[PDB]
Amino acid sequence: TLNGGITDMLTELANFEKNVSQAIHKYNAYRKAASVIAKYPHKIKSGAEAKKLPGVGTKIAEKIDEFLATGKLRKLEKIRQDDTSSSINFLTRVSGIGPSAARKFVDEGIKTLEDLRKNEDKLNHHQRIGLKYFGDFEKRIPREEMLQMQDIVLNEVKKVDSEYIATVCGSFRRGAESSGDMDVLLTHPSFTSESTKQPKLLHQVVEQLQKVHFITDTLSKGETKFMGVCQLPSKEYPHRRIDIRLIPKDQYYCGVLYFTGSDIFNKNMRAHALEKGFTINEYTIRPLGVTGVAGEPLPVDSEKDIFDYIQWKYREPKDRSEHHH
DNA sequence: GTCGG
DNA sequence: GCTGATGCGCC
DNA sequence: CCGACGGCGCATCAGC
Ligand SMILES: *CC[C@H](OP(*)(=O)O)[C@H](O)COP(=O)(O)O
Ligand SMILES: [Mn+2]
Ligand SMILES: [Mn+2]
Ligand SMILES: [Mn+2]
Ligand SMILES: [Mn+2]
Ligand SMILES: [Mn+2]
Ligand SMILES: [Mn+2]
Ligand SMILES: [Mn+2]
Ligand SMILES: [Mn+2]
Ligand SMILES: [Mn+2]
Ligand SMILES: [Mn+2]
Ligand SMILES: [Mn+2]
Repeated sequence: TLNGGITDMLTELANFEKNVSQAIHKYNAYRKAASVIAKYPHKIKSGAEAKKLPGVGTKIAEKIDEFLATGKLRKLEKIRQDDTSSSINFLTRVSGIGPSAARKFVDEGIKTLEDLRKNEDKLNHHQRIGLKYFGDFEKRIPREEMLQMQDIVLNEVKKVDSEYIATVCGSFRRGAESSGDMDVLLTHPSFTSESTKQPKLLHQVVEQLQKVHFITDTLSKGETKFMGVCQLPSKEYPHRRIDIRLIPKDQYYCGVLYFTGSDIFNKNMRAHALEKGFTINEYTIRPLGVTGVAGEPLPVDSEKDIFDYIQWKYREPKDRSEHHH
């Protein structure tokens, strides 16, 4: 792991800023720094060298220098000693508990998994499912299991209506040998950007997946997005997070670009669009006017067309992952 | 925390 | 009810 | 207090 110490240091600062400081822009600055340094194909020797990379300024340069000399960072040492900061950071790793709820719980004397399990009545439904499956959701999914999960979802969606098309996106579509969860992009002809012909399009698929006891629990559910829990039939497999996103059929290419990721790739791509005078979301690419307001959607017949508009060399899903050297 | 302006 | 903001999450 | 930083779904509350 080339520059592993520096990238792990910056990831740890990132998590502190998001979870304790609630500084989401400092979080994203530390992650940018970590991603660019992790992609750099040379061992960094000084802070002055790293400063040449985009997202590495004076401050990050000065703690690369410190880390390289001492193999540690006083700031991070002091943060780890802070049992309050440690407990907040930990509680946010539970789904439904974010920086705000985590701080409220720690200030009311909930510092550990045991304390959390005793105070189950303080938790809403989401937080309760997040706690119940905390251990399971920490495990990654082997690709062999993702293929099992893909077979079940495709088959049940087909049985509801053959006109449905389900695409497993996220790290799976980027060709990862393990994934954190299963992300399913769903389309149907009856749902487009300008018309809803059929109601309950996402609900019908979730109900079928619940009927065959694949989906076991619901975190959140609306008209276009489902967030819940699934499990493979035993031959017990761990419980897995599943996201299902229903996208307008005429906006599939913008939808699949978003849901394929990575999260850092999307952020960088959408940031470059703004430089070139475009705004990208999961539905459309729109030009920004003189005002800075979004005009009419531009025509998209492929993922590559979106790249072409912002003058980016097309990257295959495999090349949209984060990498190390 | 970086960086454009 | 709608709009806006906060807090949770997705890539 | 230079101020933007990717963009948005779902859940809930505040103000109208
Ligand atoms: C990394 C050091 C900090 O950079 P940022 O603009 O989050 C500060 O320069 C020092 O942190 P403080 O000593 O806690 O103010
Ligand atoms: Mn490796
Ligand atoms: Mn590289
Ligand atoms: Mn620089
Ligand atoms: Mn959490
Ligand atoms: Mn207490
Ligand atoms: Mn209680
Ligand atoms: Mn995923
Ligand atoms: Mn997911
Ligand atoms: Mn650029
Ligand atoms: Mn993710
Ligand atoms: Mn500022």
